[PDB]
Amino acid sequence: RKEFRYRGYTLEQLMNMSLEELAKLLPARQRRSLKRGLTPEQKKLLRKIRLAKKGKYNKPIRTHCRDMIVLPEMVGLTIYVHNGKEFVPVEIKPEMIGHYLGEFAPTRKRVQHGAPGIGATRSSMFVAVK
Amino acid sequence: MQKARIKLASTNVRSLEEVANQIKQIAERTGVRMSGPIPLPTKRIRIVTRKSPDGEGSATFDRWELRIHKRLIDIEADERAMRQIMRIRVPEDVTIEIELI
Amino acid sequence: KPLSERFFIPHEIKVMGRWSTEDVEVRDPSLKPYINLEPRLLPHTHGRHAKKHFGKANVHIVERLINKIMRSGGSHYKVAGHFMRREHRSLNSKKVKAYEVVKEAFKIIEKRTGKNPIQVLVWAIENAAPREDTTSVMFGGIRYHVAVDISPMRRLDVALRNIALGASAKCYRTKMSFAEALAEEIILAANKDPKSYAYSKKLEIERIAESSR
Amino acid sequence: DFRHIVRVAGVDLDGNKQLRWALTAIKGVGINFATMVCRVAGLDPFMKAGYLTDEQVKKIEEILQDPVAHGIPRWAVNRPKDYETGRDLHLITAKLDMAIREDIMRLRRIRAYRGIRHELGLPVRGQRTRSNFRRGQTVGVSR
Amino acid sequence: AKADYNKRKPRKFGKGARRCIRCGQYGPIIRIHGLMLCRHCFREVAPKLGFRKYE
Amino acid sequence: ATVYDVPGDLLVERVAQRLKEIPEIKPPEWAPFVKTGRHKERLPEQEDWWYYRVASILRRVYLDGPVGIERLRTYYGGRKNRGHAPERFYKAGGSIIRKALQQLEAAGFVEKVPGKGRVITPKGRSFLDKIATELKKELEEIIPELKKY
Amino acid sequence: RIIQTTGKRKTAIARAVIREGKGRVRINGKPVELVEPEIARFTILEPLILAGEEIWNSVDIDVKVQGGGFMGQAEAARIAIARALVEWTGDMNLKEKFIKYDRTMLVGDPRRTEPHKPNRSTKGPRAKRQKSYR
RNA sequence: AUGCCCCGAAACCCCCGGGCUACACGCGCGCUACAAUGGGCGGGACAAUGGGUGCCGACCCCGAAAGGGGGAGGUAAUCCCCUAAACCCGCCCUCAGUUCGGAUCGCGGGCUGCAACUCGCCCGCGUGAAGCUGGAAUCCCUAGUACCCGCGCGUCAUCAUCGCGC
Ligand SMILES: [Mg+2]
Ligand SMILES: [Mg+2]
Ligand SMILES: [Mg+2]
Ligand SMILES: [Zn+2]
Repeated sequence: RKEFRYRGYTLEQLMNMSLEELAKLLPARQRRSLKRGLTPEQKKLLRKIRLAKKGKYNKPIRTHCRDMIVLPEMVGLTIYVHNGKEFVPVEIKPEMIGHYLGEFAPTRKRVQHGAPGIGATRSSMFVAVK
Repeated sequence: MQKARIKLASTNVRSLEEVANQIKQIAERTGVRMSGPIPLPTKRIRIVTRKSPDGEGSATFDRWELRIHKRLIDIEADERAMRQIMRIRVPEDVTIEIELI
Repeated sequence: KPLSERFFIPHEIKVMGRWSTEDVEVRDPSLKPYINLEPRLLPHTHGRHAKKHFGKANVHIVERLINKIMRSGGSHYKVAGHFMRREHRSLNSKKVKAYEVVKEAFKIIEKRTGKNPIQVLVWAIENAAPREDTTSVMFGGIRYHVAVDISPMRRLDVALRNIALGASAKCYRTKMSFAEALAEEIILAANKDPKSYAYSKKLEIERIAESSR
Repeated sequence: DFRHIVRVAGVDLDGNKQLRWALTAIKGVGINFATMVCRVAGLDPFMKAGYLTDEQVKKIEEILQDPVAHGIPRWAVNRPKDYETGRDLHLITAKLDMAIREDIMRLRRIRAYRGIRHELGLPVRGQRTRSNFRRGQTVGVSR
Repeated sequence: AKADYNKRKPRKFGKGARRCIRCGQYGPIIRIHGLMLCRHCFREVAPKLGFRKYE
Repeated sequence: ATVYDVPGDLLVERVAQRLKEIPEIKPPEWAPFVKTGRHKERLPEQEDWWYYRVASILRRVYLDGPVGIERLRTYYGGRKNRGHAPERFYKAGGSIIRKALQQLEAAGFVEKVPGKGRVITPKGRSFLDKIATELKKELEEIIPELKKY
Repeated sequence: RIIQTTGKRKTAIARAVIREGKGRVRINGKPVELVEPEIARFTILEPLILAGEEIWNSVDIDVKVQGGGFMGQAEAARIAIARALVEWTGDMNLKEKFIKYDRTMLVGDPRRTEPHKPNRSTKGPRAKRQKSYR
């Protein structure tokens, strides 16, 4: 219980596995996305992760495609996302494969509440507007 | 024989009866049988809409409606009459279609 | 349940094909010309009488009863305690279920006493109909509660309505059924027992009607 | 031969109820999974639960502990395709809530979006919250 | 190319796929039996399209 | 007499009885694990829920003629209780019915009219009317008015 | 010789045929004795019981209906059957008893539903929403 | 549609990602219930308005279910949507926070889409919250009308607790 096993297959046991034999080990949504092909932008992004995986492209990977499905290629490195105004780092670990990329870059600031004002109740609605 | 079948269909009711009686008479004057104009169900298209541009005030609606009267005539084929029903010169708000069986 | 009763064919124009209203006898001269007892095999009139003033004079008493149990209960006026709003599981339009519960009601009544169930019913609807009321009459500027007299038709309406509401409150969230709670009401009212609801309401109307003559 | 209180794998069950409802109490066995196991075991779902001799209890305990191998199909099981191994499993009371708890902790680790909602005790499946889900206490202004 | 930055995209569904044939707005457009107009223009052109109001 | 001469439920109950002896009708391998349509909540309760379905399917192609699978799924649907939302009508599954029709075909009671569904054979009419008469020869004792026809 | 009459009741039509026989009567093929909602079986036996078990045993009737529901077709059957019986026997001392018991057995019902109007428009012509001041 | 005043390399025109779906809280209109005037399981009955060529799909065959692979006939009184639900008969439950009530959550299978995490809809197994008839107040209805039960168009690539009709 220190190694990670997804469906009985270790990381480097599945790291060399294919992409059509892979999808039988993912839930519906990701199996279907892997079956209607990848979008053009995600092609352009995989063709920048693989270079950054061999020896080249030692430069921060950025993106707008929050839809990309994490895969056994991306385990280990640290890529960015775009949560609306800025690029936020997501250090990819195992136990993320299957989830969505944008799933880890939240998008609305947590809310903390002040105090009710003029109109929050029927006792301060017409007693203010004269 | 081969029992041509003619199908008239128009929105003004009066301007249909006159072409119907033209066909009836033409058939009668010559020698041929005929099945009188068989009325088929009217097809009325109905469009419900709101009435005001903005959203203020109560909600009151309209009911626009357009009715299309149809007929059907069965007749034999004699060139003396098959031709006689070609100079019939339908009005502009009527449709005619001819076909044999 | 038995296939002889599930499939039942009459050969006489009686009430429901079972009981005959030829010997019942109304005592009160006031309510005699309003409680109809003609042959009328089937109790269903399809609501034609509710169009004409004093139309409901010529409608069989069993139909007047069946119609006043097609309802949900007490929906804006508490009855012996609580509201009893029971929507979507009330029998508001289901006349079949009403006719059935009244059939079984009579079948129980006929067994525990031994009389033509409609005679017991016509006894129940006189020992439960009161003939004094109250109002407010404004006179020269002011009003005040005064006592009045109740015409017969309204007596009959109030009688049947209170019988309905009396039975329809002991079948409520309680083990006893509805057809048998419609019997433990008529056997009581027809005997002037206090434990009833239709009779007690008559007494507590006549009391506060007399005490302010 | 009659009895009043019997027990199978933890929770103990009444003895005056039908067999299919008596098993409902065990956290992890609903009603549609009870009919199944009673059928597969080989005895009616209408017999009085007190009339269960004990070898049959042994049978039932066998079935509830790996039901896929006795006929219970793998589309009707508490959880299929276990996240640690593709085996198809059916858990019960003690093992169940722990499995759910660790399936929640796993989402808490990676800091997903579906883990933070579990953290702060809020909706999880995309509801709206301007108007409902008022699990708090009123606030005043002035009077 | 300066013709690649003022040119739109060819949609084929969604509110932005159709516009009124006479006014030019997206939104509440009538698609019954084919004609494609606003809800506002159909109301002040109908009695010339043939329609009538009976009830 | 025919099947037009008695109520439906009694005849179906009596038919499902003799049906248990035809070696072709027998329940499939997934019968104890199935509810009959997306609109139910619980599984069937009796043990011979198969024979009732099949027997209701015979009398249903006797007096309905050429009828097809996707029309026997509208008949066996119902109203659904879907939580906090209103009720709604839904069709039924397919396997429980397709198997019934194939088994009745192999028995010898129906046949596949091409392009138009299935209809009943002479063997099937004999089967059903014999039982209808057998029943009615006793529904007239306690109902002495059927004696006419 | 044969007769045939009609009866309509809020979208339900009934065609009857009367002729000599053993006293049986069918409805869509069902025998009258087998109609389950008893309140709809006692509804079509009122003409055939108000005439007596003598005329009821020298005719055969056989009706066909379509539309409506279990109680809007029973009444169609009743209207057609009364109008047929008042011609086969063709008397009037029986036609009279068909007006004291129920006048509509021969004149039918002229009532139909009423269209809906725009404030709820799915509940009825006169039922509306709930007012909200404040 | 339009007068006057401001923008005029911008407040004009396109493209990618976010928001309008945020939540201590007050309110308007509704849907489901608090059970026997009922819950479940198996059988038996009967409608009308409307719509379809970018589309409606009978019939056959795979699947437990959502659905999938073929595919007649239809430019319409012809072919299709389309064997409605409340109702009835038979068996289980017997007044209990329950075989009532199904919110909230875990895992697995699918459809539409160029794209389903933020934020789509549908299925199977499991867990089983408040709720035991509602304070002062207030709303709608006069006859095939009120109440109770389902259906069809619109919006629509998919999604109806809504609007308008039956
Ligand atoms: Mg908004
Ligand atoms: Mg339940
Ligand atoms: Mg989503
Ligand atoms: Zn326009």
